[PDB]
Amino acid sequence: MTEYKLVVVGACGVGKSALTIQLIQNHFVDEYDPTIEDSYRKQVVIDGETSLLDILDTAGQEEYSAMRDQYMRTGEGFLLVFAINNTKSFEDIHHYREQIKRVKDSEDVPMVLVGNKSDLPSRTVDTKQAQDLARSYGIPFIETSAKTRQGVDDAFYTLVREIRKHK
Ligand SMILES: *CCC(=O)N1CC2(CC(n3nc(-c4ccccc4)c(-c4c(Cl)c(C)cc5[nH]ncc45)c3C)C2)C1
Ligand SMILES: Nc1nc2c(ncn2[C@@H]2O[C@H](COP(=O)(O)OP(=O)(O)O)[C@@H](O)[C@H]2O)c(=O)[nH]1
Ligand SMILES: [Mg+2]
Repeated sequence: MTEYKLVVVGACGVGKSALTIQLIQNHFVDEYDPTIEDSYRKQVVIDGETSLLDILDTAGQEEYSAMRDQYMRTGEGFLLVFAINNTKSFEDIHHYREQIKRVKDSEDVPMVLVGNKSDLPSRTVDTKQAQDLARSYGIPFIETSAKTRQGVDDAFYTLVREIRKHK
């Protein structure tokens, strides 16, 4: 059984925890302590291959550390999450992508851009803007809602597919 180390990154409040919990416990969490950073495991079947997903839901301090570089370097694929109603969270994506490229020492790291909270009517980031950004990066873009489950399996499964292509 192949194991894939996935990491969920993005600003505070974009839905990193709710997305991870929807995949693991099949339930929408309306609150989850922003300081809890943990890894969650799930056995899935993607394209006939049984796989173990080991997902790191980043949280805690918004600060630089060499220790965090070391464990972020272990990730094989990264979900760059923003919320469709938070322009600042979209403007932060470049920052997360470049920090990941820095620790992986590569310009080619498996990533997926994720536009979360797709169920809300308060949109500030146009879908075409997110598609444009994903195209400029050469990565897939998935619209998700941790509330309704829209795109949740797609975001993680697409990331596993990106890793398979890299490997
Ligand atoms: C509200 C709590 C929450 O959900 N958080 C997510 C977050 C921001 C995450 N984070 N911030 C940094 C960072 C901070 C300052 C300078 C540079 C980076 C990182 C980070 C990343 Cl993405 C990499 C690849 C390497 C690294 N080394 N130190 C920090 C850092 C992260 C994950 C935590 C608070
Ligand atoms: N409506 C809606 N709210 C979401 C969604 N995902 C997360 N939230 C809410 O946004 C807030 C932040 O979510 P959370 O998972 O804690 O964000 P994190 O800081 O990135 O881990 C919580 O109140 C969540 O319930 C979503 O897809 N739709
Ligand atoms: Mg969280």
